[PDB]
Amino acid sequence: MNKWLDLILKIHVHPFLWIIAALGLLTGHMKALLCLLLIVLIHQLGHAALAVFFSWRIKRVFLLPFGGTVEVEEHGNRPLKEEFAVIIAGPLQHIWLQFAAWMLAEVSVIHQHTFELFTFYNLSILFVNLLPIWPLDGGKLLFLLFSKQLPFQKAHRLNLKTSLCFCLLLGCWVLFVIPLQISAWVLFVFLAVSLFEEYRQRHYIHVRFLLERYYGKNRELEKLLPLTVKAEDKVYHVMAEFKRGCKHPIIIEKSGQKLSQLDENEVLHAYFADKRTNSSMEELLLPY
Amino acid sequence: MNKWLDLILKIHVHPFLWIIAALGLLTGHMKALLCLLLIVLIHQLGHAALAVFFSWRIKRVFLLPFGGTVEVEEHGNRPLKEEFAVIIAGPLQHIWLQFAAWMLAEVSVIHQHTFELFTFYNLSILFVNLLPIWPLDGGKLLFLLFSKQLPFQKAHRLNLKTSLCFCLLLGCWVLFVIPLQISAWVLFVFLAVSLFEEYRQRHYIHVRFLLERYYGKNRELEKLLPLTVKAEDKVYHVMAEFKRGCKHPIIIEKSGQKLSQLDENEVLHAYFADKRTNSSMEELLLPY
Amino acid sequence: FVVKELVFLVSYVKNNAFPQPLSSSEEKKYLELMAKGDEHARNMLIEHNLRLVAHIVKKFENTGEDAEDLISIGTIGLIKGIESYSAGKGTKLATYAARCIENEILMHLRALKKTK
Amino acid sequence: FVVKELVFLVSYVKNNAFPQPLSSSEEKKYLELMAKGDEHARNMLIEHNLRLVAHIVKKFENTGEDAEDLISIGTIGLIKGIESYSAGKGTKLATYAARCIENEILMHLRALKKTK
Ligand SMILES: CCCCCCCCCCC(CCCCCCCCCC)(CO[C@H]1O[C@@H](CO)[C@H](O[C@@H]2O[C@@H](CO)[C@H](O)[C@@H](O)[C@@H]2O)[C@@H](O)[C@@H]1O)CO[C@H]1O[C@@H](CO)[C@H](O[C@@H]2O[C@@H](CO)[C@H](O)[C@@H](O)[C@@H]2O)[C@@H](O)[C@H]1O
Ligand SMILES: CCCCCCCCCCC(CCCCCCCCCC)(CO[C@H]1O[C@@H](CO)[C@H](O[C@@H]2O[C@@H](CO)[C@H](O)[C@@H](O)[C@@H]2O)[C@@H](O)[C@@H]1O)CO[C@H]1O[C@@H](CO)[C@H](O[C@@H]2O[C@@H](CO)[C@H](O)[C@@H](O)[C@@H]2O)[C@@H](O)[C@H]1O
Ligand SMILES: CCCCCCCCCCCCCCCC(=O)OC[C@H](COP(=O)(O)OCCN)OC(=O)CCCCCCCCCCCCCCC
Repeated sequence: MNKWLDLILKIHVHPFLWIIAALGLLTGHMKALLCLLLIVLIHQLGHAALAVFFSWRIKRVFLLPFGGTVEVEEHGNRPLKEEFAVIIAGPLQHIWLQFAAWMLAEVSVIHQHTFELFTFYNLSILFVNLLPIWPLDGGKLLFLLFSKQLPFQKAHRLNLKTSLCFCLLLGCWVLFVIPLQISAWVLFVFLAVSLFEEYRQRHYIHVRFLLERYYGKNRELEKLLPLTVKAEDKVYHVMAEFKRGCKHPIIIEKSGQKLSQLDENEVLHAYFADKRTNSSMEELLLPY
Repeated sequence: MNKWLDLILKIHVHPFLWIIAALGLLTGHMKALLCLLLIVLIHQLGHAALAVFFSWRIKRVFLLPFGGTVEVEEHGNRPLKEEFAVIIAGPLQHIWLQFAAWMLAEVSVIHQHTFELFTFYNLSILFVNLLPIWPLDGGKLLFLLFSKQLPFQKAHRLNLKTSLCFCLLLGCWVLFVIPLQISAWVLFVFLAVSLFEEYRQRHYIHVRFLLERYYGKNRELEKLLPLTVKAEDKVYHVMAEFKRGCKHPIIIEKSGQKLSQLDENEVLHAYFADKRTNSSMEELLLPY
Repeated sequence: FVVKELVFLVSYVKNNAFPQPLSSSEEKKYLELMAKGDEHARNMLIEHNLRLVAHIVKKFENTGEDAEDLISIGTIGLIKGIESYSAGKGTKLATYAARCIENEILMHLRALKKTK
Repeated sequence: FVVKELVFLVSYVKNNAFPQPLSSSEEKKYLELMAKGDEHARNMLIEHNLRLVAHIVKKFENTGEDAEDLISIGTIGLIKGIESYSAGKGTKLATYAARCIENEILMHLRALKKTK
């Protein structure tokens, strides 16, 4: 009743979008601007509705000249279900839009060609919003699928590599085969810029993940996953294998001999609080 | 040369260019806009890159609605060699663009229409930015040729006179043949405005040249050219006939008979430092 | 037949990594909550000021040092500084955190140099 | 022929006559080199600080004299002001230069009145 009020009064629009909309209204293209604006707005509110329901921390709902964004501040902060319930809510409003359209136009309220154009643009947007490329929407689903069976670093590297190869394939197809189609060049440029920006910060995500892992107190304890490493492995290397939403007991191996199991919280507290880092498991075995 | 990168990231754009792009995006003229922007950007980048080599005070490279502009800071205070080198940075640049277009057409990346369009636009801009007008590279070549055997002030006067005559000829031709094609009219207005500006700034340009000459550092000392003058005029009227990049041993004629030989250094120092800017030249033989 | 009529567009979520700075009023409330005993307040306080780690670490780059150790010591220094910060004196928390992290990285660098 | 379908574009270098005023750091280093002793620093400073002559001459119209002599007096007064500049007076360099230019123009006006 009050939470959504700021979301309503927080819409920002790029000035270039204003210029494009005014010129399109001027030069005939009126039946097309409304359809695209309505589709984009509906999709953005679909993204935001689940985010605000989970009591997330949104910033702004922008409207780029080539799409829309809903900036949030949760990366590696919430479990798989919380992110999935927001990501899937994007490519799930077009279904009810199509259901409304196929009944509104069939009862012959407006016209046929308008329905044809609406369906064309709607389906085109839906199938463009699922390319397995970061960030889009399919790429994040692929990242979630990887993260559930792989260590976080491994998932964040394989997803990055797959997005890179798909981006190069798309760029080759756009530049060398298809005619000009400026809407494809801008897509390629945006994808490359976003991917490079994500690569440039491949390090803070891990530390944010570990920091959030430190301060979980009875956060709905879940499956216990035995983990075993050798004795001379460094502390950072053994901490690198921490998959999301799993508590990992550590078993040390002193070249065939195991001393005792160590709790994950113990090792992580030794990392942060006691500052007993840059050492192997032997140092943590015998304290001060 | 990281100043190249600084300039390329410091490229301003006029607000009207966004409106032009918006008008060209909803109508279908992206190919022409891209070709023209590419040609103009290559021209400007070549000019700026070759200007940085000689360590000039380049301000910024910006794209005004009907072309480009490099804001070179040094006006008439340099040897003509580097000026003539930097001005030819663009007429000697379209050659490799044409070669690249030929190669791309032969490998069949682009079909057999865009190649002709690009060649037509390239060979039109090359022949437009060469007319004997000031500005445009025609003036910055004809004036440099003028300043090789004539005094600087006379060269500038004759250059502006010829530029005005040719601008009037072009305006008459446009009015007689094409009463349309707004591009010609805006080019004519630009030419007239710039001609007025460099007609109004002539005094300061000349004073800058003279002051730079006085604070010389023996920049590639060339042969010495004498100057025979009668002792009945004003000193500002004998310093006017100064050539470019030449030291002049001043020869004075007293009632038709040679009296003494004086270097430019002492007379110019007496004119500036000694404040004898409006007395005479005859008493400079025996200042004390 | 279909190409040259598609409007591609995008609709993504843009997961950022640098939270916005906290206001000048909620800081006192967060500090009081931490004083009475809380941990989510500590998380929110040490996550909002992460850009300082980047700011100082960027300055110390080009010294033949990996980013992993630099960021680890930076976060350790920030948590140490916030763990022992006193508001009685009166000073912007950003300067205190910056001094703490700079001192921590300088100490680590001196220790590493002495090791070699 | 092809004149009907043509586009005219311009790509030229515009040579400014009055360089923009320079900030404190570079003028401070130029004055430091001035103290060391160099004519090129004098040339650069007078070149960068020539706009004041234009302002003074523009506001000193309605006099009935020529322009070349006024510009020469302005620039010689500017040179006299820069060579006599001191950082201990306690005022901006631009104001001191403007005062010197006005003084020189007034001196020329008095000389012309005496001659006439
Ligand atoms: C967040 C909101 C953003 C909204 C943006 C503006 C919204 C308007 C979109 C504008 C736009 C797409 C451009 C998208 C680029 C934007 C990408 C942004 C990137 C930023 C960097 C949609 O325009 C559509 O509007 C429809 C409404 O009428 C019409 O199609 C409907 O379909 C029927 C059913 O099959 C329906 O029955 C019927 O009703 C309609 O016929 C057409 O007008 C068109 O399909 C216009 O595209 C343009 O493409 C080019 C060549 O294709 C065209 O150029 C020229 O065409 C010939 C005629 O001059 C010329 O001979 C030729 O020389 C040249 O080729 C243009 O003419 C125009 O077509
Ligand atoms: C930073 C760079 C900024 C550059 C600006 C834009 C650059 C883009 C050029 C834009 C522009 C030149 C005008 C330049 C004026 C700008 C002056 C700037 C002053 C700023 C203040 C394109 O000119 C060329 O574009 C090419 C694009 O394809 C086309 O050539 C072809 O390309 C290939 C395909 O066939 C082939 O291979 C190739 O063989 C072809 O030749 C042709 O359109 C044309 O040759 C505008 O077109 C102009 O011509 C016609 C339309 O045809 C319009 O006539 C109108 O017709 C009715 C229909 O409305 C109207 O009822 C009527 O009223 C009006 O008569 C004009 O009015 C104007 O629209
Ligand atoms: C910095 C720019 C590169 C150097 C400049 C050299 C001049 C380029 C000459 C090529 C023809 C003119 C192209 C103008 C635009 C155009 O008209 O593109 C029109 C053509 C359309 O092809 P089609 O419809 O005929 O295909 C028919 C299919 N059946 O798309 C292209 O070919 C674009 C590909 C070449 C452009 C250079 C690619 C550079 C790759 C590296 C990127 C580096 C930065 C590039 C910044 C854009």
